[PDB]
Amino acid sequence: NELRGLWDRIENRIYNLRHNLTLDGKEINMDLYDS
Amino acid sequence: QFGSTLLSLLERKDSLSFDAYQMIQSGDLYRFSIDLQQQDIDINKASLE
Repeated sequence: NELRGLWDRIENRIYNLRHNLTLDGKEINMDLYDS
Repeated sequence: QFGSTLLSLLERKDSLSFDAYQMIQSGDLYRFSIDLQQQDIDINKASLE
């Protein structure tokens, strides 16, 4: 079960790094408002 | 009788033309009232954020 949890963890972390600008949070875009 | 008829009708004419022009004075005030107040929806949304 550890192999299957491990390879899925690295796939999720690559997806996050491939977006970058989240850091799984929201670094770049925040507090903006309109109207 | 014709001169007092002309004079008394001309008071009735120039009185009602004042009552007309006095209405359109509201038109700018409604525009400014809406375009000031509408922002309180955007402030109530910004407060929810």
